[PDB]
Formats: sequence, C-alpha cells, structure tokens
Amino acid sequence: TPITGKVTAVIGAIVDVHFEQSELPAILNALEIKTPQGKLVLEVAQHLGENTVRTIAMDGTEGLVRGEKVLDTGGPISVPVGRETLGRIINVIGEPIDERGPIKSKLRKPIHAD
Amino acid sequence: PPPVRLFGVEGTYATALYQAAAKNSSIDAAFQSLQKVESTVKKNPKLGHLLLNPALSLKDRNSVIDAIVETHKNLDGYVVNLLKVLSENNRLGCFEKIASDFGVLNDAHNGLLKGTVTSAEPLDPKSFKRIEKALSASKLVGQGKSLKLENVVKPEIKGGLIVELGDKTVDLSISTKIQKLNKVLED
Amino acid sequence: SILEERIKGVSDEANLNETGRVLAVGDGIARVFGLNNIQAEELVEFSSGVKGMALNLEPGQVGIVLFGSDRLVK
Repeated sequence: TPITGKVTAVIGAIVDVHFEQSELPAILNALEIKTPQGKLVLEVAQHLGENTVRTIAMDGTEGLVRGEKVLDTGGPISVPVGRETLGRIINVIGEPIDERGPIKSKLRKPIHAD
Repeated sequence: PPPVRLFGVEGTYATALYQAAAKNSSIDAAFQSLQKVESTVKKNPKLGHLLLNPALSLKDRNSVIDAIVETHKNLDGYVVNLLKVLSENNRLGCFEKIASDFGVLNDAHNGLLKGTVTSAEPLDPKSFKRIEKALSASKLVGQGKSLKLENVVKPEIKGGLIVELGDKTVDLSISTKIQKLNKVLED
Repeated sequence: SILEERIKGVSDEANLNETGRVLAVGDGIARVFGLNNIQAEELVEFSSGVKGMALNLEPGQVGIVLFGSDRLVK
C-alpha cells in the first residue's frame, strides 16, 4: 500500500518515521527511503503510538534530511533464495554485491521466520 | 517577566500565554475568552470534557479543536492559537489546568490576593467581616490589591483561626498552642 | 448542539471494561488504554490472536506482556 510518511527523527542509526495515513506499517515490515545514494531499507521495530514507527535502519544512515518521504514495502525484507542463489555474495538487503548481475530467483522469502 | 511565576509543566503554558497576551496588551480579553471557553467545555460534561481522555488521534484532536472554535466565535485569537498549541503538543487533555493557571496568573496581574481563615468549624459573618477589614487595612495587604478571604473548615485545627495570605501566616489556634504548651510541660 | 454532535461523531464508543485499544506495542510489551476492569495478572486476548498476561496496571495504561510474537499486534 502507498503509506507515505516522513522521517520524524534521525537519531543515530535508528531512524523513526511517522506515517501520516492512519494505516501504519506492521512490526517487522520494511520501508524504503529513496535516498540520493540509492535506497535505504529500514525495518519497523517499535510502534511508538500516534502513528510513529521507530525503525532499525539497514544501510548507511548519514544524509537523511529530516522529512524525506518513506514508502512501505509491505513485509519483512525478503531475500532471494533458490538453486540459482548459489555462487553469489548477497548484501543484507539481498541485492547481488558480487557483480554477477541480477540474481534470477523463484521465491523471495521473508528474513524473519518462526 | 510576568509577576508571579508558575513552576512546572502546564504552568509553563500559562506563563507563556500570559506574557504573550501581555505584549498584545489584551489580557482582560484573553481572560474573558478563557473563562468562556472553559465554561462551555465544563458545561458540556459528557462528550467534550470526558472526551478529553488521552487516546484521541492527531487528526481527531485537531477536529476536537475545530469543534471548540465552532462552539463560539468569540475567542481572543491568542487563545485560539493556544488551543492549537495544546492540541499540537497533544497535551490537550490537561486543558483546565492551563485555564486555572492562567487565572492565578491573571488575577495577580489584576492585583487580587487570596487568603484563608481556616477554622475548626465555620465562623461568624461578623468575624469574617472584622478580620477582612483588619487584614485589608494592614500593611500586609499593600492596597492596590484586594483580599478574597475564604474561611475553610478544617477540623484538625482545633478552634482559633489561622490567617494565611502571601505565604505568610499567623497561626493562633488552640491546637497549635496546645501542641507547644503540652511539649513545654513534658520537659 | 452542532458541536456536541461533532464531538459525538469522533467518540471512541469503547466499553472501557472488557476492551481497550493498543496504544504502543513493540519489544513484546504493549500498552493498551482501557481495560479498566482488568484483574491484576489476568490473561488478555489480543484481537489478532496473541494472548498476553498483564503485569503492570499503571495509572492509565494497562501494560500487557505479549506471549506471542510482536509481528501480529499492530
């Protein structure tokens, strides 16, 4: 869903977003700030009430102008898994970082699992 | 700085409100409007005094403000901004606290002083008047100020009277005297 | 009047005993506003299916410790 929000705070490397729309991203969902660098993937870790999530932020956290739009991916960061995932070095996010080009994959599975 | 300081949160709001309206030089206007909005809040007990419960949204809070300024269009304008502030800071729940506090600050500016004549049981109206006269006459009431002297009933104070005002007291009571008397004959 | 009607419009309509609306949640510990007939140490059923006992009854926020995962209570 297009739950826009703004970055209420950027305290350390634990950025907090405030999703203005009443629907609030769920805990362990992942959010993307479309940074000038690329994207920053953040993962909702608390709901602080009044529709303000507080998010652990994956990649580098410098340079987030306080108020930059966020958009909700809708689920835990989903890595790509497969038989076609062997022979790769993959980032925390899950993108190929060994420059073998896009990792062909069938199923992308949530990082969190019971 | 505005005469009479108010320590702590919610009274920092009052302090601000007063000094803000003092530079507008429309303090009487503020006071009158504050009484009026407080009164129509108070006189709407269920739904709008008992829906000052802290659980409402940001958007719902804004709409509580919108209903409040719908209820009468006579508001100082500094106090219309104040309504916004309390909502925005989402401390709107303490509404009357700021109102009371502005009142304390305001009537100090007006000059009025408050006293108390605590006694065991209510005292004569003749006594009330004689004490009021004396107290107003005295240098303690500087004059250019008024005294709303209130007898209160406190059974714990056995007989006498205790004059209180300006955080300065004269306590001539039988309970207090008895305490000292007893103590001195236990030596 | 119209003000009272609009106030009625934004009213929660909560039972405030037997129910309450979550107000912050995460870590495992939630806080609900309401539940004003909750017994101390009662088991309270979150409406996404988690069940959690409640161990602190604070002066306005009943603090319910979640027995499940956090990823089911929003």
